[PDB]
Amino acid sequence: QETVQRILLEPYKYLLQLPGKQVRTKLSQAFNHWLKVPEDKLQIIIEVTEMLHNASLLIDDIEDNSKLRRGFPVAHSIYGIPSVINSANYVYFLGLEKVLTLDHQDAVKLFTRQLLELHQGQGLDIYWRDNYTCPTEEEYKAMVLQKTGGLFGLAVGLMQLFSDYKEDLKPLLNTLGLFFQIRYDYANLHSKSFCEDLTEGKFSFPTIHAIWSRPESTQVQNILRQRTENIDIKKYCVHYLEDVGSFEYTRNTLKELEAKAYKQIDARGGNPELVALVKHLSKMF
Amino acid sequence: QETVQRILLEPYKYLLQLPGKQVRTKLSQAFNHWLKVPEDKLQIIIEVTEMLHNASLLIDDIEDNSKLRRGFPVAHSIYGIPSVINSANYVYFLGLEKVLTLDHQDAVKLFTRQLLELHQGQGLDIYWRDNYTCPTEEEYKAMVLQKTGGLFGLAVGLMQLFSDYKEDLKPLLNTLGLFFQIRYDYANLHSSFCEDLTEGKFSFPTIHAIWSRPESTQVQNILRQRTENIDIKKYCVHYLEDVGSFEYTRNTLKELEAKAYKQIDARGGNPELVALVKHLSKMF
Amino acid sequence: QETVQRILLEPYKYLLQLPGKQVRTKLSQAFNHWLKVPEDKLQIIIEVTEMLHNASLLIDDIEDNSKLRRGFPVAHSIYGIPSVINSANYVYFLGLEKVLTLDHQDAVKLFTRQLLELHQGQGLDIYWRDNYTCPTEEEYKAMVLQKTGGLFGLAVGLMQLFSDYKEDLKPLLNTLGLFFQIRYDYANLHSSFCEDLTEGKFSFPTIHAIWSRPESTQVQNILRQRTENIDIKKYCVHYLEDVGSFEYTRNTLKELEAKAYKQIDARGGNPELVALVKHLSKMFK
Amino acid sequence: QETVQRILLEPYKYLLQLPGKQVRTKLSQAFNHWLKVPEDKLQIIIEVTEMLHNASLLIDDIEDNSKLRRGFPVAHSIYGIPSVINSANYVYFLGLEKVLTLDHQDAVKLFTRQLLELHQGQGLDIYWRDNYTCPTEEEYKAMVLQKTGGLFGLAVGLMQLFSDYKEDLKPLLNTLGLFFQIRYDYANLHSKSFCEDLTEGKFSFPTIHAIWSRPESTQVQNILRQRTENIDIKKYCVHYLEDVGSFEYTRNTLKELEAKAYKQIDARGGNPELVALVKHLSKMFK
Amino acid sequence: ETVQRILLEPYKYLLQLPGKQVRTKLSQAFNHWLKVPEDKLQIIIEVTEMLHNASLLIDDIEDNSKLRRGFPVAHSIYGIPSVINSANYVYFLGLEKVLTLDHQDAVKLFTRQLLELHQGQGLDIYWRDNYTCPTEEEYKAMVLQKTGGLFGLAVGLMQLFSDYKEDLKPLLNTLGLFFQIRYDYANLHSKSFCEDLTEGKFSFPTIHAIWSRPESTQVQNILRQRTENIDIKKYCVHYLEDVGSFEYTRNTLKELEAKAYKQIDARGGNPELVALVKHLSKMFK
Amino acid sequence: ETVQRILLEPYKYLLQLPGKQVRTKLSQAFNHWLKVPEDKLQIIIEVTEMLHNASLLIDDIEDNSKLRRGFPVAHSIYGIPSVINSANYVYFLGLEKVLTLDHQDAVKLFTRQLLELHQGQGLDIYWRDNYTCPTEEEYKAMVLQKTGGLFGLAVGLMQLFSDYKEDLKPLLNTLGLFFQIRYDYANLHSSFCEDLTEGKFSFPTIHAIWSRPESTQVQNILRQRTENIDIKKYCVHYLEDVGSFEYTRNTLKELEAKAYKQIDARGGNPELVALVKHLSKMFK
Repeated sequence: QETVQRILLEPYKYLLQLPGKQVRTKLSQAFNHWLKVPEDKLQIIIEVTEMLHNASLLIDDIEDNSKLRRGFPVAHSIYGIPSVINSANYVYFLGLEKVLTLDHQDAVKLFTRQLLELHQGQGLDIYWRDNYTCPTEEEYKAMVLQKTGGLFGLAVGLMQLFSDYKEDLKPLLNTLGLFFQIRYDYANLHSKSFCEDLTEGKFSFPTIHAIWSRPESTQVQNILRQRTENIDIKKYCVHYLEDVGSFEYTRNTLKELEAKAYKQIDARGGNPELVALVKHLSKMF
Repeated sequence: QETVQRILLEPYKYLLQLPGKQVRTKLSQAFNHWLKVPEDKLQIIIEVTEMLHNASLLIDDIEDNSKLRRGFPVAHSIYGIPSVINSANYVYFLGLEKVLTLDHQDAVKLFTRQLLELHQGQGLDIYWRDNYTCPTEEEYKAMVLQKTGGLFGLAVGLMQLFSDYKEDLKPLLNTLGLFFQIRYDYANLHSSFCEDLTEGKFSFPTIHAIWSRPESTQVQNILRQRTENIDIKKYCVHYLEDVGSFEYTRNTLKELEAKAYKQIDARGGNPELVALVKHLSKMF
Repeated sequence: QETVQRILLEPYKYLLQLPGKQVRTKLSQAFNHWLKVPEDKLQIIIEVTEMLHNASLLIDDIEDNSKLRRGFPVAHSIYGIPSVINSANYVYFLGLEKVLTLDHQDAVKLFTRQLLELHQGQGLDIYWRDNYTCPTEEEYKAMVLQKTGGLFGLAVGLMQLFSDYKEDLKPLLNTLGLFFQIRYDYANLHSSFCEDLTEGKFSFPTIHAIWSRPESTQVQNILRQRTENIDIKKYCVHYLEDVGSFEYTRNTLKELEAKAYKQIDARGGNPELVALVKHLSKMFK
Repeated sequence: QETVQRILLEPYKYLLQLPGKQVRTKLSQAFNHWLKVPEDKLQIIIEVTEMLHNASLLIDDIEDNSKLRRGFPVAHSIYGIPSVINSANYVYFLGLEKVLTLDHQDAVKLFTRQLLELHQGQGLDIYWRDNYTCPTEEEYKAMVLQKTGGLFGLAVGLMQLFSDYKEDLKPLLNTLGLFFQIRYDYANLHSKSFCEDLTEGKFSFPTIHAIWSRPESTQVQNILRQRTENIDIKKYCVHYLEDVGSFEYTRNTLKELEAKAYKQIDARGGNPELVALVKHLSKMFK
Repeated sequence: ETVQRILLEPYKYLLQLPGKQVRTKLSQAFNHWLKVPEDKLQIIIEVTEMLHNASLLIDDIEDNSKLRRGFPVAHSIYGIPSVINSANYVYFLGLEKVLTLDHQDAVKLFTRQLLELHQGQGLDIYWRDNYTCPTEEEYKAMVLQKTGGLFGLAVGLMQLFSDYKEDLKPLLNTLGLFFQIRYDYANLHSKSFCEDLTEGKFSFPTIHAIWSRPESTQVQNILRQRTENIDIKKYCVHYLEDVGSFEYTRNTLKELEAKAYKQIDARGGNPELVALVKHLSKMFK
Repeated sequence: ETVQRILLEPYKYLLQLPGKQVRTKLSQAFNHWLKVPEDKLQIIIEVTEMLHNASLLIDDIEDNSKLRRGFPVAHSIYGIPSVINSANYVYFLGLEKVLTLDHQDAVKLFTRQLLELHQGQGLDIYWRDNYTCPTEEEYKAMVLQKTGGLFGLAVGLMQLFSDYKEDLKPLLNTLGLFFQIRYDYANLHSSFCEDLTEGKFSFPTIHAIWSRPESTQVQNILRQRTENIDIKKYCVHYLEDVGSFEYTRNTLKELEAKAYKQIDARGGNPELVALVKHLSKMFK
């Protein structure tokens, strides 16, 4: 009856009907100050990144084994892993269907490069966590550029095809990608819904700092390894991170990162919409 | 990229390193009697189907909640579900990268149409099983054309882009697509025992029994248990034999094999392909 | 030593000792305002409804697979299923022994029809739940008249055999039977916690959400799990509320409460019975 | 439609489609040699005793916790416990509806007296097994008469209401009730579905003899307590009963009961159809 | 190079936690009579600190404590295998150090006292795990082994190097009792609160209450639950107060303080030592 | 003195179970050279039985074992707090006995060895619980501590009372390795594969981890601590394909040969060689 399209996407629409997710759209419209894409073409870019992003979120909640998203049951907690995995993979390819409409020969070439960049990120993020091998500050920064720069580059990259603007923004995109992950990492451990990263066992920016700062100690890995829901251990864990100064080390990097963005944002000629956003996200750093 | 790639594909390489499962290539390789694609470009096409097909198995073992493949632990049984999903997702896009080498404008268009058909099939297959809604013979045949015909069509379609053979083979592909599924469906319940009865899947024979005896709910209630108990599996098969679903499945397969030869003959005759059907048909 | 009677009824006497709300007895004693039964025959009849009722509770706590009843461990959690099933089945026939004392030619004929009606109720309730086929609002209401109407109809029916009151009470009985089940359905999902979602049964609030939102399958997927998980359980209650199933239940109850008063007036009025309806209804207002 | 009856009766119909011995029917037709009931009422009684009997098996499979009946999966292994428990309780009352027929005042009274008798039987059998207290031979014989004599009494009891035959059959029924149960006890331990009574943990006639014959020993109770599915343990259990002579004791008891049956059958005037049936069952211990 | 650090990482964790060095304050005050050389005394104090701290690691598994001094328990972070082994290593590290004394009898004494120490803790565990409460005399008697063990070892070893020949065994016992009975009172008289009731151990107040009401079974029923539930614990203190166990403990604490002063006088007087008791004695009143 | 009953209950439980006291057989066998006085030898033999069995109570808690010598573990019956304390008690009961030797060096020697032993069990635990695998070199070196602790202690004490003055430490170390690696091989080859569920690093698993570095399959199966037979069955198959079982055997034969050569240099000991010949029949 062709309603099959409806049935398959209930898990996908479930995540959309959930609150939040404001940032993805703001960057695409804020970067448009330079790129200035046509309203017709721009709508395509926004719609596709919205799809890909949410689709990746369905997968990431299984990979992280998250129990709650935006305060609601994870999609697969209601529909089950088979239905969620398939629905997300379907959304992926629905995106490629839309990208082909861009009508640009290079849309497919760029779409492939960025998705592979993204999956190598989530691939490393999983390899380190699931093989209990801690990454250095150096590697972590590098895979984050893949993981979160993947969806950024796709949106700004696609826009670049239709713009007469030829100067390169890859440096600003990188700095923003890091600013986002490290901010989300910092907020995750600082302010139910308490230290969600400690239960998932992931290596966040502060936990990575504590692990190398105290080589003689083996406490942070033994707590991360437990994937504990126990608050008292988490409470102690946050205390330790404060004692070793891991929160102080992150802020100074964020403040350091924040500077590069303004310096880089000014050098491209300025975008008032974008500066307002950085000042905003940074108030909690 | 700098060996980052090795780590990511360990689960994928595990499934290849496992014995068997070489048929997908044999059918595509036999069709080259008609299509006659270039050897260089064809290696690209054959390589992609191996990648996509094997990658698709990594996912199907998570969906079917299968334990063990070809007598070995399921991929995620060793590496864990997060690691397996990403490697399989990674291989897909690695495939698309490979297709782009074809340099043919329409290769990407075809890759999309077929991959979407493949997911709707697997989607229906999952929806029915996990929402406990049994499909009719019409839908089941129809989803098999999507589910298993999807990756077939991808390979034959890509070959057809480079082939002078202009006559249409799509009717044979569907007829063949069904022949696989109904045979594997029959062999699974008729001969590590009754893997379909434990997974709770709707196979061709169980679908017949459910509709032949409307007053009964025995097969619906046994599939629902996802039972490993042998007595139920042993009884379940006995019931299917008494209700005549095995005769109906057999008669369908024998009918299907016939249509294939007739369709093969209108294409001018193909010795390599006919031998394979004769081979697969020995199961009944 | 003829002490065998003790052993046989030990699971039954256990459940009887637990405190309860004698809702059935109260309704029966209130209908005597019209029926005006002799005290002796009424004493026999009331004793029979108590036995039959409790016997069915022992059986239903196995079927609805309850963890506890009236806040205490379930009967079979202590004595084991074989002993309880036999104890309950035994009490049934002890009832038939008691009914024969009534001496009325039709007493047995009525007792058979009512038990045959009752089992079709508990039977359909199980058929739907265990074959995962949801009933329509119409189908549900009809089985409720059988399931809970069974002991009501039996108690008032036996009373009428000895009464000069000839006017018809079946409509009031139906209106009340629905009032009780649908109230219990609402109270369970609206106030350890939410036992109906874990047993997987279809109650009136869940049934409304299933037909009101046909595109969705969240309520069937949450019911299917038979989850003791609170986060999913809490989410489900929220979903039922947003879709308005709780409002629809309330408005349905109010329709019945009205019909009950109107029907009571047509039968000449009953202060004890109206007081009881006014009372139970204070909980959904 | 009113076809709900089908849906509610699916587990009951599953048990009927299975092969059996029809022995419940075979005696009823044989006892009719004296009673000579009209075909109309006899067909009703035959319908009722079949229902009650089969319904009780669905329940007996749950209480005994059996995992196989006549070689097929038990009723509740396929349909689930709730669906079977309700279906079984239903057939009971469907029976009472049917018994209401015959237009006899005493038919219901007899139906109750007997059904109450049967439940007191199954109750003792459960109390002993679940409280691990083995009954004495005298006690065991007594509850078996309730357990299986309960439903015998119902079929032959109802027939007598409509028969001019006034002579007494309770002594013959008792002797026959014992012969059946003690025969099933012997056959079960003497032949998948191997030695099913040992895993269910039941007290059989042979197992009860060994328990009292060797008081110092605690072996038969330790095997019953495990409820083992292990064949090797059961094979040993069979051996012990043989060394202690429980199987010999059962045979001599069966041989005596068979004899009492012939003498009692003759005292009622002789029954050619019935003796053929008894002579047949006796080949299993001779 | 040397794996000694890895093996003792749990032990170093426990040292870093805040605790009153009660053992060192008393042991160092007794030197007023013994007049031990600074060289030998430094070693003696070092061993007793080691043994005590290791003993706390083991007692945290045996007592099954949740946390200590407000921090996660030692094995709560490193796991039982790592902690138990790390602790036993510290034991033998003590034996190595005792051998440094160069005095022949140190090892004989170190064995006698360590064996006495384990015989105490053996009884303490057995009574608690068999749900059998000991008599007050039995409790006092094992306390002298369990906690008297390290006093005697610290004072005993010092005496090998002291010319003071008079007997200090009576005073040492008086203090050993004074401490344990003080900790017992403080635990129930008052952030982790009444940890002793959840661990289920027999303290001096509960031992009084259990025998004072022989007909009573209330304190045993709370001890068996090993509950973290606060309402039970708050009630439990209330019962002990009505039965007068807190008055009894105080009167005993007040009496021992007296016995200490009288006994300290016979040893000629020690200002540092008496000052300490006056201080610790402030806990009642 | 009745407390001694309560305190020694888990110790006595473990002592009562039948096992071939292999440690004791050597201690009695090395006496062919040492020729200790009968009175002093009885004490030394007595001390090793306590220390050995006492430590077994503790290792059953650390290795999270479920069975020891085929019976329930001590703490399964008496509870871990009660068992841990009883074991700690036996140690000091051991220390008490050594003093009866009346020899000045007994305690110095007893301390050195117990410290060596705990560094072993400590390293063994650090690796398993912090998920870092040791090299063959590291593994060999710590094993000499773990099992070499009591050998060195028993033979060391005898030599204090013995006229044999020449050096046996090289032979002792060679024997220490041979035992552990034998028990390691036997554990994964012939109540099934207890070493895989405990997650410990044994000699064969250690070889597979370094021989195939690009692979991470054995580390992921050890991490799971799975009781699953299918995963364990596969793991033995994998260890076999990489030849870790061949490398272990060749190592054992390498050790067996060194053992005979070292005994020959000491002048010969018939009791000892028969013992190695017997234990070595295990890989042939």
